[PDB]
Amino acid sequence: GHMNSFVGLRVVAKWSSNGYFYSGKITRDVGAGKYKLLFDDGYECDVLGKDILLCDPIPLDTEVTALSEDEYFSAGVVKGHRKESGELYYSIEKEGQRKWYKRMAVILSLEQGNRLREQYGLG
Amino acid sequence: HMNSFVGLRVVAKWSSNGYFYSGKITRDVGAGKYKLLFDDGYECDVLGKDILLCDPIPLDTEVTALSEDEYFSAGVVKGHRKESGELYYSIEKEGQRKWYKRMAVILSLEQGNRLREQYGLG
Ligand SMILES: CC(C)(C)NCCCNC(=O)c1cccc(C(F)(F)F)c1
Repeated sequence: GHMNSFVGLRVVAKWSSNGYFYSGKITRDVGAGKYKLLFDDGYECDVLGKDILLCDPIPLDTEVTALSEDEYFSAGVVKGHRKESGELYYSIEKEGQRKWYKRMAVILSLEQGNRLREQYGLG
Repeated sequence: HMNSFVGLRVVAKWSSNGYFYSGKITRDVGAGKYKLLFDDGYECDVLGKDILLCDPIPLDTEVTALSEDEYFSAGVVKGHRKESGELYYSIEKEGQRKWYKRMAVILSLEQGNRLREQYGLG
């Protein structure tokens, strides 16, 4: 049947308006460097392969941004990841304190995502 | 006598066929538009009719609760509480209740259309 392809892979992919990379999954390999991306909020749009990071999970010791109520730019460092009942969580350290976050709350600024492009950029 | 909703939390639709997502009004732009900061950091202008001035989402509202690989899971708001300054909703689905963080509780296109009359800023 279907041969494994990039379809169905979980990734973090760049949002053009603000340059941040958000958790999502590739739903279609459209061709010519374009992909259809389903972000974890249910929104789907086209994203270029150069703007997709093949991170599932984001690796240890990565600088990331962790969303929480009324906080949009909280930088932290990945210190672990675990699955709790089919859901990925990240352990994020900030100034010697740790909180566990669901996958979709962990995003990357442009600068944070660029640190991962060489190793993890799709195309 | 004047009301200004800048700084207040809302649930709002930014794309023509989109869901309504948790956010905050950051500016009254004019022409029936407001600048919206969604909880994920995306900021854009939104028509007032697509903004629901709800915080918290009311008891017994039909909602959609996000979780990994769950995009359409409908449920009903049955309670809410703050844990360390963060709102969580108790969501009932098929007679069982689970707690979800605010940003994960969204309204489908139709679920939001249905509150526009009472809570919409149109
Ligand atoms: C930029 C982007 C298209 C992803 N969102 C647009 C603004 C509305 N979405 C949210 O506020 C939201 C809610 C829950 C989860 C997430 C996600 F980060 F996981 F995608 C996002």
